Amino acid sequence: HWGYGKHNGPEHWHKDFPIAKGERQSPVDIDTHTAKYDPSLKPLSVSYDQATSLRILNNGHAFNVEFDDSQDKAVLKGGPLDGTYRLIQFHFHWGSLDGQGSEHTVDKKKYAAELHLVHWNTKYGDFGKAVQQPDGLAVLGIFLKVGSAKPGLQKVVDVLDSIKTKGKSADFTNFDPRGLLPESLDYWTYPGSLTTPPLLECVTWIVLKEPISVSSEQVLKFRKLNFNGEGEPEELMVDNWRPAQPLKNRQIKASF
Ligand SMILES: [Zn+2]
Repeated sequence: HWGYGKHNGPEHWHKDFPIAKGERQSPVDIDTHTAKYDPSLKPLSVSYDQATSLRILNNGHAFNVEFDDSQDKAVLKGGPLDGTYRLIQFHFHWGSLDGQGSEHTVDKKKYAAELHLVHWNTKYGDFGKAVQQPDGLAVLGIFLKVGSAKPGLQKVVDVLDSIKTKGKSADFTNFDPRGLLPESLDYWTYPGSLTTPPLLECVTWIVLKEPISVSSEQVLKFRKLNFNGEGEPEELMVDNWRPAQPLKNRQIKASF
């Protein structure tokens, strides 16, 4: 029964998920003056040309676009990663207002939203096993600012009417996640966690330096979703972000 409200939100999560207070929790503030350039990091390899989207679901926390991860169709490798990580889903975190919504911050700056492309280490055979390993996941984080429309996001925005409430899903085939990427693959990377319960410390975070621009109308449509199920009182799905967690004993490395 975790959520983002006064009574079940991030300040409460540690009671059911004591790892909430652990040594590698996400997200974090990225202090751009403290992050060290690591000239030994490889270019990120994003290979999404055979990505097969299945469906889009409102899970009462965000909406997830799910992919067929039964072969190496859409993979992330290189950068800080050893081996091959398979895309399983993406989702976003967003605000009630354009001045908040992102989970990661950059020199304490909050973006309007953050996209998370979730990938799992193929050496662990399935997603559920991967989340129990310290190198099990690679999450590609992309900031969203409000400006010009992102044409490659509009197919997502258009289906949100059909999944307004918790538990609603829709067919979402032939969606090309390449249309969500900025021009530059320059990134920061650090070891961290899932930013929602169960907050497992299984994530290599790769956060892109260059945000994508979306329109105010595109972000407004995210804000019209519901955390509640059909027939329950309307709670708008806004402010579904975890605030920045203590960096503790961690170095953020820059690719640039
Ligand atoms: Zn996320």
